[PDB]
Amino acid sequence: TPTLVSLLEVIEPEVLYAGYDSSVPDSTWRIMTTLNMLGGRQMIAAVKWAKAIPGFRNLHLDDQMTLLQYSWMSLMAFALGWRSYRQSSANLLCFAPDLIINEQRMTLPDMYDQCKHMLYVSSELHRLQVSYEEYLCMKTLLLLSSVPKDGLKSQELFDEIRMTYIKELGKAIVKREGNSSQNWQRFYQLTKLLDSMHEVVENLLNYCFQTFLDKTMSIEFPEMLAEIITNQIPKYSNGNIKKLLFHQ
Amino acid sequence: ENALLRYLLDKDD
Ligand SMILES: CC[C@@H]1C[C@](O)(C(F)(F)F)[C@@H](Nc2cccc3[nH]c(=O)ccc23)c2cc(F)c(F)c(O)c21
Repeated sequence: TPTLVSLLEVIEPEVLYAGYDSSVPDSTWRIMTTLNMLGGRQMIAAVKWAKAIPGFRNLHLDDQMTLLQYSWMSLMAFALGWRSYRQSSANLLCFAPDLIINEQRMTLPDMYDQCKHMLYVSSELHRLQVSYEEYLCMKTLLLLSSVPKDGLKSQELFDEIRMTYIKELGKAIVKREGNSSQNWQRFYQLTKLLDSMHEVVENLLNYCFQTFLDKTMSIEFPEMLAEIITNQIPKYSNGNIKKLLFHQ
Repeated sequence: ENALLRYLLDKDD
């Protein structure tokens, strides 16, 4: 029988290129615009990815839509944090192979203030020496990290699936030879990182919601992102979000 | 409402 983590591994999305011409000079506006277009393409691939996660298609269609709309930024920032920790350490954001935000790009007006929250993610994965298997389990768990205030249509089934991937994370932790005390603290550390994704995302969504709503900024979002932001803005203003936590 | 996401989930693949 194929392991649950090996099924999460085969469905890992392909590498996307930004289509960024490096011969033309940089600007904050140019980088932000290119990142929005890349994000939209990443979110179309995330839908294909989510549908192949064992259990996800069994949830009501409305729940599938809900989970993807709440977690979009969490999934993207986490995947970016992972690429950035594997490809080139330490203070580099590896959005695409043709779009790495280096120290020279970080000096661009207000580039650092939006990048620092994402740099924290790669920094944490590096400090905790997160494995590929732990990462895969953690990423699926981020898709299941927020639910509506009054829960899902398939709430009981969701709770079963979420418990399954928590247990799957536990099995990946155990694979690193250590005693019960250090396994307990690893699970504690990793789930604390999962919890902190809510705060990392909060900062990214503020820039997101502002740039989307202020049309005088001429910051374009592709259809996929524009549709998610339009859906999400009222949900944040009406308190319609239950951020699931492992601690506190 | 949310036409593109619904399409991507409902379509084959
Ligand atoms: C206005 C804030 C803007 C939004 C955005 O472009 C979004 F629309 F993709 F979410 C965001 N980009 C991403 C954030 C996290 C992971 C990502 N992974 C990708 O493959 C592609 C984009 C991406 C973002 C990121 C920045 F570094 C900025 F400086 C921004 O201004 C933004």
